[PDB]
Amino acid sequence: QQLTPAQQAALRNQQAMAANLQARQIVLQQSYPVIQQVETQTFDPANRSVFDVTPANVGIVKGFLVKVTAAITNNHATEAVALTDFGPANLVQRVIYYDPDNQRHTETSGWHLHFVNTAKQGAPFLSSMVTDSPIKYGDVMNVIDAPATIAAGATGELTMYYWVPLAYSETDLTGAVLANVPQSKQRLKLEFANNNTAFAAVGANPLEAIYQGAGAADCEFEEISYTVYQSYLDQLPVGQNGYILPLIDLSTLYNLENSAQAGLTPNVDFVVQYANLYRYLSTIAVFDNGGSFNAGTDINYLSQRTANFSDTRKLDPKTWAAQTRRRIATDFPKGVYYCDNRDKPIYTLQYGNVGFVVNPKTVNQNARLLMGYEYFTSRTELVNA
Amino acid sequence: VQQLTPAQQAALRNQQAMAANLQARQIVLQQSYPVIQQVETQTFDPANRSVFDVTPANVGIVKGFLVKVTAAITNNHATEAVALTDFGPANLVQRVIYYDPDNQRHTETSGWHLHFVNTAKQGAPFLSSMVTDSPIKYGDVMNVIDAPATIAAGATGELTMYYWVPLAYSETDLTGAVLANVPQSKQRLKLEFANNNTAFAAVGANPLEAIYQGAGAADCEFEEISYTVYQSYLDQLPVGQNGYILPLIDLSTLYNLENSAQAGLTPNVDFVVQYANLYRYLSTIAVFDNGGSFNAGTDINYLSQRTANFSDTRKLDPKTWAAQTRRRIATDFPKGVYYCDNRDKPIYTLQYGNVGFVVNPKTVNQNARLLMGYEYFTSRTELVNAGTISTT
Amino acid sequence: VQQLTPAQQAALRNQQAMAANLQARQIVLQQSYPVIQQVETQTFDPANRSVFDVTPANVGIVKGFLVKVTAAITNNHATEAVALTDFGPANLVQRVIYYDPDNQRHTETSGWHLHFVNTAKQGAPFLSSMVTDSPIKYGDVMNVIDAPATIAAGATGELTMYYWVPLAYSETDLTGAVLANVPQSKQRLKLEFANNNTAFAAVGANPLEAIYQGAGAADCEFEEISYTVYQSYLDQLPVGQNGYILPLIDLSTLYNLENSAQAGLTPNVDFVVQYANLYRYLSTIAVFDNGGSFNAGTDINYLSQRTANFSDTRKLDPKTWAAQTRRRIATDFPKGVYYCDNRDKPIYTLQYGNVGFVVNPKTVNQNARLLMGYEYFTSRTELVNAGTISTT
Repeated sequence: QQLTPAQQAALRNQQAMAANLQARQIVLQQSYPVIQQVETQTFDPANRSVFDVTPANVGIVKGFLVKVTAAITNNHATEAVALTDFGPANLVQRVIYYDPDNQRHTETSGWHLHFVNTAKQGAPFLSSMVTDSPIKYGDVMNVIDAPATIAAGATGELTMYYWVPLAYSETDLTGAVLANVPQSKQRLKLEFANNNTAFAAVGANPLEAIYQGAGAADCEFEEISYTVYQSYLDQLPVGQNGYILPLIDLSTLYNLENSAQAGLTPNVDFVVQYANLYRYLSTIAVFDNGGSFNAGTDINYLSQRTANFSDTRKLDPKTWAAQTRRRIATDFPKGVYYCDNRDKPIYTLQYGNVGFVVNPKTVNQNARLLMGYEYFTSRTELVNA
Repeated sequence: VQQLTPAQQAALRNQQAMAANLQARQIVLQQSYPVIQQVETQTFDPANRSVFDVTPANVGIVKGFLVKVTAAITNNHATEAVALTDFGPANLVQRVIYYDPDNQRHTETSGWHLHFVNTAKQGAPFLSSMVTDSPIKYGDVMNVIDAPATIAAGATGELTMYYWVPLAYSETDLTGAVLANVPQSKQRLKLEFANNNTAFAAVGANPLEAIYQGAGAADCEFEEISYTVYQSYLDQLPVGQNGYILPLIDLSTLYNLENSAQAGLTPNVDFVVQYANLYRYLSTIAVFDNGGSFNAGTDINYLSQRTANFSDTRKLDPKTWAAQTRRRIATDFPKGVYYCDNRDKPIYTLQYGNVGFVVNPKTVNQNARLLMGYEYFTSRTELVNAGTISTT
Repeated sequence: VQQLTPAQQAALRNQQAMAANLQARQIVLQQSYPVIQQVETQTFDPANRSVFDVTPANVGIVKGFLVKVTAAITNNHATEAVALTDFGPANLVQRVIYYDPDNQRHTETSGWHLHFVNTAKQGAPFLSSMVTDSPIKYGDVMNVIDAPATIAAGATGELTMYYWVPLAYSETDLTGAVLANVPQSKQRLKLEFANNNTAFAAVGANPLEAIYQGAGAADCEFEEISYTVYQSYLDQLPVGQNGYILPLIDLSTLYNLENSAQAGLTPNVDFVVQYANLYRYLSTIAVFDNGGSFNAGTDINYLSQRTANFSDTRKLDPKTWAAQTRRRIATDFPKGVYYCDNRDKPIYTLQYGNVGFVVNPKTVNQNARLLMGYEYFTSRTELVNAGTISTT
């Protein structure tokens, strides 16, 4: 019945998809998950702030849990400093991962990675929820913690955790990587905060800082420590040809990346086009209004729009926030906007160019949108019809 | 490559058996009707008695019991107050034991362990009221689980606690449920309540089993305690050409909670509590009673689960261990209480001590010990003939 | 008539298999060429890091690793000195763990236990220089294993320590060796070094894991530590009509060292540490850490190894026990360290705890415990699926 090149390829993917899923299911059922420490180091960022960690080459790697602790001292004679909106999420400035073939996966900021960790959890990442329980549950272990203020002459202790994903989730191995069978070494690069990035003076932009206040100039880290734990699957199932492996899962990249866009003007639609071919699962837009971060009051509306000028969700800021409250049970910090496209990823070539839109009500000097994306990127095929 | 693997399934066999079990379970859930019914209420003074044997009704398939406990505590001290211990009202029931119609025991554990499992299964502090910014007045309106933070000298405090004693694993998984329609032989739900000797701890005394601790403890007493047991079961069971359509695997499997105590800890040395064979351990709770002191991980180097030959499958520092727990219950368990979820892949050794729970302590005080709590499945016959806990 | 006997050999069988294995081993030893090669060197400050994962080269049959460790220790105290503990430089490495290309662990033990086994295998203090009356100037010329007896206030001492991490049992017995030519999958040699928190013990503190102890300990610190790992392997493996001629039993057997800790000792009562089944225990080391005090047998009534049916096979007073050790290493191990050689007839229970190591203490201080160290062979598959240590 004269199936076309398109039809045949499609057909030979439907079987590919099924084979992949089955392989994934078998790997998950037969292998056993392991999480083990890879490396720990304690240092003063005044000495060194960039570290290249070398993960162990074993089985299928799903991701890394990075524990970061720090001690900060405010030696100002009289003034305190207070946490910025991102606070300890800025202990790590940037994270970059390269697999055994030296293919780069995620490359983004600590704050963006943290917001995605929260979005994926459905609540502030590793937080302790407050309840009326008389039994003493609560913030017992201070998993993620930082003092609200550090007074002149005081030293505060902070703890922060980041999950650097390779696999999309515990059950979806899309994006996972791969030492079964040796052979191909990296790299998990961690770029930490230092005295220059962590402390912002009054009036300075707090975006990348941990603390801001009149005592900023005299604040110093005493030390930072990190411990990287690698999560992977061991005892990979073997069948007939060798390892039973989800080939599509392992040849797909699940990455986070961020960028900055400028050119905003009052009451005009600022459109950030989605960079085609990627399957965008989520989008985070931070309106850094010249160092000011506002709770929606500087925005008329936000939206996702496709090439016909047709908006799929043009919403006022509070209604946009309402959708996010359904996703993470609370609001992201001032000026941070989130958009979930997990079930139907934004994918140009499926419906023309798409763009993320912000129509600002007020635009200060040096205003810009910091965009954070979560996406899958796959093998691209072209056909002759 | 902790070992035996997925060959445990090849061994049970009766893919036909499982297929049937599961189909029958679904028919029962679809056809029967859920009922929650009061079976007994009683008010008493702990000075006279504190152990009661409740007799459940023998009807349909029993899933579990919801036990409501209320109490009034009077601090008769002249000038000193007392304050809630970390477990507080969770210690209103000291122990629970359930015997089915065939004289087989299921759960036998402490009230606090039962409560922590209730929390683990809910995914949040059991029957708690979450705080939100809602302007609509939702909140702690009904004081479902409640206890005064302190009871001042001369004051009387009112407490309310609830426990769910499970037979069935969940509302949709009847593994562990009990068929009680079939024999006149009685069930036994034994409850041992707190009393004037266990509920109050003097300053400096171990608060593990107490509800309140403080300078006025010696003069605290129960005015009275009351309990109401509600039985949850399925009625109107579906019948077929065989008769009753029943999940035979579900009903021949025991879902139990059990506790134990282990001692012999030494600074910087791995303390290993072996898991027994034949049991499929779904969760493990380890409480580090460091000689009466309960610390937030500062007295521990790391915790882990280890298989003899491979090494550790999750050797983690205390905070990272706590991080995994935060993903399960959205908060931390009380100080010194550590949880481990193995629900998707239950610890199942086939040989005794193949699988151990590890705690390497940083500091060990006098009379230190680990109080273990387990959730497991078992083949009722295997527990009858081939089972211990406890690795010395 | 400790029991099962020489029927253990009838059971393995492959008299054809063993005959072949041994022949293949001899061909490999005869045809291949031994190589010792540096794989990694590193210098660091313990204040920043002390745990390293060394990646061995995947070539031929790996026999073991020679680890050279050098360190400079500065006593910054104003006026107090420190002196070597009994283990001294043997504590420069706190722990070692080796994982083969198949993710299977072999040795997982302490630096001091590894060192004592190195000594037991050599038949004299490992890499030591024996003193003789020779007028020719042989002697401690090269300071192979060396450490200042004391480091005075304000002084800096230089130390050198060597450890042999074995995979193969010996240069002629390849049991336990690892074939690393065959997979791109990496080996892992994990080393945890002493740090400023473990190397120095204050007067009155437990010196077990420390290098120096004394009044100036609080102000001692590492200037730096350096290590160099040398890998010993066989290259140019012989090929036949099959391909590689290899001793399959040797390469499928694990030769491991492991340690454990046991507590619960009471004056004049037999303290028994059970041996696990499946493992063929070649040697046992028991260190009586009597609450931080290490005595030369005066706190012990007797030691023994005991078998169900016969009684003890060697219940001996401490001096007579030490006499047997003098025949093995030509001297005594340090105070409180006891050795037992079972190389010719390895302890092999088939049932867990059939055999135990016994210590009947004369005096027991607070926080007393026995730190056990074992050398054993195992069938790599048996350790994977059926193994624990330790009967409490």
